Formats: sequence, C-alpha cells, structure tokens
Amino acid sequence: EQFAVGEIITDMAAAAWKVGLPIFGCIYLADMNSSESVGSDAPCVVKVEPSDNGPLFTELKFYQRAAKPEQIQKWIRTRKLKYLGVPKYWGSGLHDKNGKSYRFMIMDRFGSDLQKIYEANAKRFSRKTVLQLSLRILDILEYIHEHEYVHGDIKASNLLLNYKNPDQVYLVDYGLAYRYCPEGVHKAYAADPKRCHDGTIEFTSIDAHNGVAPSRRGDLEILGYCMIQWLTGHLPWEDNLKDPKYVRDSKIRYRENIASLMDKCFPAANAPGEIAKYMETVKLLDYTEKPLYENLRDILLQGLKAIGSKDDGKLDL
Ligand SMILES: C#CCN1C(=O)[C@@H](C)N(CC#C)c2nc(Nc3ccc4c(=O)[nH][nH]c4c3)ncc21
Repeated sequence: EQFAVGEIITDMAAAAWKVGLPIFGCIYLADMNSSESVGSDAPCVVKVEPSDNGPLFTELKFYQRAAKPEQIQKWIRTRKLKYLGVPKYWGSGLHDKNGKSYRFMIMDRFGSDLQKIYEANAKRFSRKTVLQLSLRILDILEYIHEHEYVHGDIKASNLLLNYKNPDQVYLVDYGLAYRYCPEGVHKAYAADPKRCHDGTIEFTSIDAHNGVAPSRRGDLEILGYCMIQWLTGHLPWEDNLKDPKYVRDSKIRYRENIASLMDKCFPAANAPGEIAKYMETVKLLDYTEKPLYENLRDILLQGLKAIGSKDDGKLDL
C-alpha cells in the first residue's frame, strides 16, 4: 500500500500524475493528473522502491541518460525504424509514506510479457516469430550499447508487447543494467566490485559466468541462448541450473563447437542455418569489440528468406 489508488504525485519536473490499481515488483498503472480516475487502459505505470534501493537508482539513471522521449524519437527517425523497443521515461521523484522515503519513476505501460505467451503456446515460438523478435531486439541492443549500456538479462519475462500493438516488443528491467563504456572508455576485462549480479543462469553469458563485467558480446550471446530456447523449448544445460560450474562448462564446450550445439538442440539435420551463423559471428567478438549489428540483422534476414517470408514486422504471436 505504498500509494493510495487516486493519489496524486508530483515529479521532479513538477509534472502531476495520478496512481491507478497495482499490477512483478511494486508497480501501479498511472496517468496524467485529471478529474477522471485512472482507467484499466492507462498509458503509464509507476515503479516505486525505497530511496535506498540500488536497482531503482541504476534503472532511473539508465532511463534518464538513454530513454528520454526525444532521444528515442530522434534515433527512430535517423535510423528509419518503425519503432524502438526501449520504454520511454516520463519522470521521477520522491514520495513519503509513513515517515520513510520512496523513489518513483513513470514509464510506458505495456501489455503481456512474452514468457506468459511462450507458456500459452506450449513453450514454442515459430521460426518466423523468433526471427522477427530477434531483429527488433538487435535494434534495442544496438541503441542501448551506443548509449554506453548493456542489459545483461535478456529473456522472455523482460520482453513486453505494446498495449496497442502486438507486433511491437519492448525490453524492460534495467535495474541490473551496466554502464560498460562511461564517457567512451570501455571497462577492462575484469570483475566490477560494485556489481555482484550474475544474470539469469540458463541464459547468462560466459563472461558473466567468469565473473567479469558484462559487455556487448555478452548481450548478443544471451539473445542467442534465448533464440534456441524459444525455437526448441529447451537448452542443453537446463537440468543442472543449480550448478553454475556445470552451466558455464557446457556453454564453453558448446561455444567451441557450434555444430554440436545445433546437433544437440535440433532434431538431427533440422537446424536453422541463421542461428548457427549468428552464434559463429558472436563467438568471434572480442570483449571490447563493437558488434556489426547490421551484419547480425542480415544473417537473421536470410532466415526469413529461407522460410519464404520477409521482415514485415509481423511477430505472428
Ligand atoms: C497492466 C499491465 C501489463 N503489465 C504487466 O502485467 C506486467 C508484466 N508489468 C510489469 C513488468 C515487467 C507491466 N509493466 C509495464 N511497464 C513497465 C515499463 C518499464 C519497466 C521497467 O523498466 N521495469 N519494469 C517495467 C514495467 N507495463 C505493463 C505491464
């Protein structure tokens, strides 16, 4: 009960918001202050945590730095995108309840997460779906990377559909995002003592497993594991998630021979070539290396040609 329904809160820019019903975490629907109350079709949410919470601070800094509405709209215009799946930041402030200090932030409201939809579809997405999701995710990753950040936890539960457009997917949850290149100086290949967050074990990068700070190649690697999970319903190491050593060992061995990962994950000889080629390309990245995002997108587009489709932006969920 951090907020009352109908409570009006004011952000640092003196913009007024009204809180709606609660919705993982402490999150409520929200809208611009008005006489009417906040509908079930509200266009915003408000995320609230104690002011001493580290993740919300990390997240807020990400949103302020790289997710300003104009900043995003400029990129979309320049890169000629249909949309960009980075949630827009609308504001933030402080809020007292019962004598303790809380930090809040206002973001875009979305529809369903992809994990619910994945489960509802018997833990499979079509090749078409996976390729269309992945092309959009590569747009997102390129954007955040160019703004000095990596996400480090890409997965279906952090991917939400636009409330008004089911063909547009957004990456959320920047609470453990990492500023890999502050002021254009890439972090060295070593642990960051301020970070102890390892990601989601089934999907996380070999770099994260090794205890080094996440970088761009790691985000791409994570997406790779997601693509296989979505296509097949499985990953090779999924029965041993309690043992990080095992998971790391398996990922390293599979990275060494991608063909054997394809043989393991796909029924013999049925392996989509673009997935192998994607994984081969990511494997060649150095820790500090800037990915060629267009080449990666090109690889996935060949997959769309192979199934007699095109990048029409249809997710087919
Ligand atoms: C009503 C409804 C649908 N709906 C939900 O059911 C669930 C999935 N959640 C919470 C989560 C995740 C939602 N979250 C948002 N918005 C944002 C935006 C930015 C972030 C961010 O950076 N971290 N979490 C975020 C949630 N919109 C709708 C939902």
